[PDB]
Amino acid sequence: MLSGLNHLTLAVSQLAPSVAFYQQLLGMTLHARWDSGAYLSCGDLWLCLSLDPQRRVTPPEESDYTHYAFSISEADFASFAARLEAAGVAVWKLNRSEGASHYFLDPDGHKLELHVGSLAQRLAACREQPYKGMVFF
Amino acid sequence: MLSGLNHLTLAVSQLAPSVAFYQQLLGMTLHARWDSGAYLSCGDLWLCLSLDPQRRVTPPEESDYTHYAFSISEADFASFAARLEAAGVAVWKLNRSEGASHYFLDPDGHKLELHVGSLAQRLAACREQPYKGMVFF
Ligand SMILES: CCOC(=O)/C=C/c1ccc(N)cc1
Ligand SMILES: CCOC(=O)/C=C\c1ccc(N)cc1
Ligand SMILES: [Mn+2]
Ligand SMILES: [Mn+2]
Repeated sequence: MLSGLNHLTLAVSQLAPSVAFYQQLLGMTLHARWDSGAYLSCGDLWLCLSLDPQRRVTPPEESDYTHYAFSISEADFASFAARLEAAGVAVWKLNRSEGASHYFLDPDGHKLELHVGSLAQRLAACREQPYKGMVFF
Repeated sequence: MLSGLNHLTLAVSQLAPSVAFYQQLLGMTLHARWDSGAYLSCGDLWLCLSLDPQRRVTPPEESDYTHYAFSISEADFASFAARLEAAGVAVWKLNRSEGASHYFLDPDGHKLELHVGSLAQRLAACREQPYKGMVFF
């Protein structure tokens, strides 16, 4: 069967600024780069940045809610979010509708998130404060 | 410090066909559903389906290369691909890289992939046959 996410590939319009964002600003590990892409890791996540002439820099009001959340500890969350804010990283959402999260944009407008907590923790929180119509299996 | 992918959220135009696709066709575990979304798991992956009226059913020629690859074993790959083909799931690309890959579309045109092989395997192949301009770190 399927066993998890093998990799996340993000199309990017400008390779070097995207590599810098994920490696320098977000702290991910850069393993290789080439004329048309890069490979990074974030823990066990394999991230591929793929140079794509079709990628547009997309304002958050023009894209749907598809987004990518990265795990961070409770101890590190607030100072990492504040650093992104002080660095001028654009945002796309303010209301914490799914727990402790910080919503921010990459250089092309990919919707990213810092989140504290697992799926099990989110299910437990939702039992007390469920989303409208929620059922648990 | 970021420690991995926390969750992947896909915006969906119609919740019931997307739940059918990810749970029934792709075999993911459904943990909860509410009036505007669902939570599933696939191994370590926490997947959220978020009902979003801004999601367009998007032809693959009209989206960029951003895509989401799921892990499967080599032994299971061909029968899972045949299952998707029997269900009429569209393919958006042929495989031309190392490691088996099947490139298929979700009901809203999200670009998905089945892939066999790790980042380490890809890096080993690249060190033997580097892409144009490739540098390692
Ligand atoms: C199309 C370019 O392809 C490459 O692999 C370039 C890599 C690179 C890495 C670090 C630099 N300071 C400059 C260039
Ligand atoms: C596109 C990459 O931009 C940056 O890296 C900019 C600033 C920065 C400053 C302090 C940090 N701890 C990390 C990053
Ligand atoms: Mn999220
Ligand atoms: Mn891929």
